[PDB]
Amino acid sequence: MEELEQGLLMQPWAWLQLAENSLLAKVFITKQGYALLVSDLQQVWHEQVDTSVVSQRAKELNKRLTAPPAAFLCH
Amino acid sequence: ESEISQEADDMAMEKGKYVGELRKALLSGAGPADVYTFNFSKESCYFF
Repeated sequence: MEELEQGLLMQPWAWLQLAENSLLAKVFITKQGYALLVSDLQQVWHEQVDTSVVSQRAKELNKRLTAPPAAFLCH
Repeated sequence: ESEISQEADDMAMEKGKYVGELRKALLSGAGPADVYTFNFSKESCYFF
């Protein structure tokens, strides 16, 4: 995992939207997983995810869908 | 009728759109972008 956080530290912030709502974010994806950090300029939110969590959550979100987690992370 | 519905509805896609995928898969309606792969045990007789 640690390489994801260490990539995350060197990520720029970027801008994102939806429908009058908007976030600042940075992500560092690899084949291992991702680290994500998010802010609405009022609170800050974090996740890190590994290969296991990718497989389990992609399946529970898209049951029939049978790639290895690398395809899900690369998409 | 209900088996195609349930197959689509578990994947959460509009039936008719999922039927699109079925036509393309099963009736050679594939474009060059579409790559479909076909699997069968004769032993179990399970197609997918």
